[PDB]
Amino acid sequence: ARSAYSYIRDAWKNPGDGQLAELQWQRQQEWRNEGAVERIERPTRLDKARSQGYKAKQGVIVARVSVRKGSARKRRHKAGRRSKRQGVTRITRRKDIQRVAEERASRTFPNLRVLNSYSVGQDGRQKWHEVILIDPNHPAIQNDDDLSWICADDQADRVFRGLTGAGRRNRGLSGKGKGSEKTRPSLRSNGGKG
Amino acid sequence: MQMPRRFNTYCPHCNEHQEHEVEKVRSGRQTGMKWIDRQRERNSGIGNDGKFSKVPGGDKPTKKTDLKYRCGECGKAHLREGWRAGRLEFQE
Amino acid sequence: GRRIQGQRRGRGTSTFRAPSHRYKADLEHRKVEDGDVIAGTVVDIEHDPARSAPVAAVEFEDGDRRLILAPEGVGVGDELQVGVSAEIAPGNTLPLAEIPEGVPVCNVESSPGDGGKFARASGVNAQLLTHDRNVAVVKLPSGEMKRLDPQCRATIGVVAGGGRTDKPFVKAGNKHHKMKARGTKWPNVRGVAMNAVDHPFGGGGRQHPGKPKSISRNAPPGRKVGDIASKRTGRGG
Amino acid sequence: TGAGTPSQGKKNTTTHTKCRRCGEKSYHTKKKVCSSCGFGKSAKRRDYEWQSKAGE
RNA sequence: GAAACAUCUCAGUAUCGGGAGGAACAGAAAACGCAACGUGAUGUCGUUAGUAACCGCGAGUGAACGCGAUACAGCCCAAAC
RNA sequence: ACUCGUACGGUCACUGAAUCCUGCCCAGUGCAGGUAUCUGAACACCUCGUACAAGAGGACGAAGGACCUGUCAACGGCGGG
RNA sequence: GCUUUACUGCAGGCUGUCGCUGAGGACUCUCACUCCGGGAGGAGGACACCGAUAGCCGGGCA
Ligand SMILES: [Cl-]
Ligand SMILES: [Cl-]
Ligand SMILES: [Cl-]
Ligand SMILES: [Cl-]
Ligand SMILES: [K+]
Ligand SMILES: [Mg+2]
Ligand SMILES: [Mg+2]
Ligand SMILES: [Mg+2]
Ligand SMILES: [Mg+2]
Ligand SMILES: [Mg+2]
Ligand SMILES: [Mg+2]
Ligand SMILES: [Mg+2]
Ligand SMILES: [Mg+2]
Ligand SMILES: [Mg+2]
Ligand SMILES: [Mg+2]
Ligand SMILES: [Mg+2]
Ligand SMILES: [Mg+2]
Ligand SMILES: [Mg+2]
Ligand SMILES: [Mg+2]
Ligand SMILES: [Mg+2]
Ligand SMILES: [Mg+2]
Ligand SMILES: [Mg+2]
Ligand code: NA
Ligand code: NA
Ligand code: NA
Ligand code: NA
Ligand code: NA
Ligand code: NA
Ligand code: NA
Ligand code: NA
Ligand SMILES: [Sr+2]
Ligand SMILES: [Sr+2]
Ligand SMILES: [Sr+2]
Ligand SMILES: [Sr+2]
Ligand SMILES: [Sr+2]
Ligand SMILES: [Sr+2]
Ligand SMILES: [Sr+2]
Ligand SMILES: [Sr+2]
Ligand SMILES: [Sr+2]
Ligand SMILES: [Sr+2]
Ligand SMILES: [Sr+2]
Ligand SMILES: [Sr+2]
Ligand SMILES: [Sr+2]
Ligand SMILES: [Sr+2]
Ligand SMILES: [Sr+2]
Repeated sequence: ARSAYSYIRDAWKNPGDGQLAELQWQRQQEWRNEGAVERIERPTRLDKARSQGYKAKQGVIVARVSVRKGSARKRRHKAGRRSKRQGVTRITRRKDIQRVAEERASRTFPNLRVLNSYSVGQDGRQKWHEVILIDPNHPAIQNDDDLSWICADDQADRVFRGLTGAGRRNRGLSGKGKGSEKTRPSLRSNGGKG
Repeated sequence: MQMPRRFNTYCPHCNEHQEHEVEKVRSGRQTGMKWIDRQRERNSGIGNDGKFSKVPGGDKPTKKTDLKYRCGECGKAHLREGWRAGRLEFQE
Repeated sequence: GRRIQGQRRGRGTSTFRAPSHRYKADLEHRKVEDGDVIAGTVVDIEHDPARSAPVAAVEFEDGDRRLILAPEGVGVGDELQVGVSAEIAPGNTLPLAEIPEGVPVCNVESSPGDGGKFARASGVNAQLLTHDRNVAVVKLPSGEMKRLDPQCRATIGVVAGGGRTDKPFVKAGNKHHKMKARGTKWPNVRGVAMNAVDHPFGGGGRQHPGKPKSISRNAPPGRKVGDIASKRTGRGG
Repeated sequence: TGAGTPSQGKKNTTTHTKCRRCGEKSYHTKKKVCSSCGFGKSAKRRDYEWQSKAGE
């Protein structure tokens, strides 16, 4: 039969309908008064967290991060620029807000490594994402068969190098075939045309 | 210059002379779905747009004749080389 | 071109700032819980560097010593009151509701509790005109009829130092000394006396503005100079 | 007054001094920042790619 | 550079911010589409090819599938119970 | 920033002590106000089209413009016969 | 370098529209949101701000 988890999942398929709508309108009021990065005891979306690798265990942390909505906050050119490069308003950044959120979180927790992250809504001027972080130094995780892979030296600062799922997604690596010519094995190796 | 609305002349379709009706070619309306329309949408962004930033030129002092010759029997039309004419009026 | 003087202003550099560190007090209405019960004695009269006008040093019953925006006629020894049930005498502060109509007022609040905003310069005063359960209408020194919350506190009387504007500076040195006490760059070079690169009105072989002086409200900074969105100019007609 | 020789005689101010971190006489004693290694500005050592030809 | 120049080009280059390793990244198909009764994770090398595709259709720009090689390796969760 | 500031303020400009004065012009340009009617983009809406879509048209119509007025110690003008 | 009713653009201002955004062609309300208030609480309020887009002005700048 259905898992209790499937109900949290189904509720989040429409964050603007039913009980969840009322809930969001209430929580966001408290979220707007909270900081940039807020550690939280439990994930707002259990199904999603667990689905992404989360575990109610020592060394597993979660934090809600809010980033501003919109395009790039760009400074206009202060020297000669051809009309193509004179833009300011319509320029958007190449990393998505979820990715910015992940990085701001990882910086708050220098010792932890980003496992994954998910959206928890947005108001008219900002978006919130909850990031799941992992303590690669706690033996509770160094012995966890499912998560000890993140303890490897090469997983250090995995978020800053785009090894996160949202990172890889944003790097245009989803497709294994057509369209991923300039993306795999890396954007930089492909001359930065991805 | 004056020009007969109808007259006998060669019909390239029937391969024999027939009474044709002369008509001034009315401009057909655009769909906005041709390749050039798509390229305009695609290639237009921040700053100058290259060719898509140009504005159509002027006019020649006199335009050439732009007519359609419609065959009276088979009902088909054919085009001809036009000639410079300030004004072209039809007779009947 | 180069940024005009109006643009350098906004950067808040030393040259454009006011000598705050030399300023005495942020003369605001003393806060009272309720009931009105609060009075104080004028201990001294001081010169206010920020406003070129006198200010009264007042010591309250609870022991608080604060400088106050003094109206005309206040002297050492006088007892000032502040509260809903204060005496309707010059120098006292109470909400516009408790202030009888037709009486001159100064240092009026814009929003109840803000500490005073309107009518604070030398000699000016606001005229309290109409009462109501919802709004008290006041005529500000500019002549504008201002509808305000009757709970907005205000002091009775005209601000001290009236007539300061009547005597001419006479010489540049006097202006110099006053200017040095304000957040202002002085003297003033006329735009028309500058190079094209420095101001929209600069350039030419003779001094005259380039285009007409009346500039649209929508003009961007760097161009908004001269007569800003003027509804008219001149004196005739 | 000439900006040359006559204006040189007033130069008796001390700015750049031996840096505690790098040893170079570039520690600006007024700014408390080393113009050579960035001591006082950053934990990381001041270094730029333009300090050498692009192909090196 | 386009014998000017704005799209284009120089070039995602120079330079800048952040970060890992001894190598990085990628990687076990919601692939391919020599359309098949076919191939079978990923890098890379040779080729496919200056081909397809782009472009004031100007100057210029520019892949991939496949193939021959190198090396080969395949697995773990979430949930159901 | 102005600003420990609030129109007897401070911003933006012109002229340049005193004295005697400072005419006429609002057509153009600028600024500002108004506006029956006209014009005026996108979203949403309606018609056609497409088993959808591209697209074509319609209806409504903001600021702005037309039009009207104010204004020269605004830019400026003050002739020929 | 500078100018402008040169060409082409880019900021910026004004304006409509979508989102934030809710209850009962004009209107009432309060609960988001904003501001004032030490606070209690007051004013404002689905507007404003902010994010997005559209039209206009736009040598301020390239
Ligand atoms: Cl990390
Ligand atoms: Cl014709
Ligand atoms: Cl003054
Ligand atoms: Cl194959
Ligand atoms: K160029
Ligand atoms: Mg590589
Ligand atoms: Mg004060
Ligand atoms: Mg004066
Ligand atoms: Mg000063
Ligand atoms: Mg002057
Ligand atoms: Mg000069
Ligand atoms: Mg000169
Ligand atoms: Mg200029
Ligand atoms: Mg002069
Ligand atoms: Mg002059
Ligand atoms: Mg060239
Ligand atoms: Mg050419
Ligand atoms: Mg290229
Ligand atoms: Mg392919
Ligand atoms: Mg002079
Ligand atoms: Mg505040
Ligand atoms: Mg220029
Ligand atoms: Na970290
Ligand atoms: Na690309
Ligand atoms: Na394209
Ligand atoms: Na050339
Ligand atoms: Na040239
Ligand atoms: Na091109
Ligand atoms: Na006129
Ligand atoms: Na020059
Ligand atoms: Sr690190
Ligand atoms: Sr494009
Ligand atoms: Sr364009
Ligand atoms: Sr011609
Ligand atoms: Sr104040
Ligand atoms: Sr205050
Ligand atoms: Sr001039
Ligand atoms: Sr006059
Ligand atoms: Sr000198
Ligand atoms: Sr000296
Ligand atoms: Sr520092
Ligand atoms: Sr460096
Ligand atoms: Sr294999
Ligand atoms: Sr005079
Ligand atoms: Sr006029």
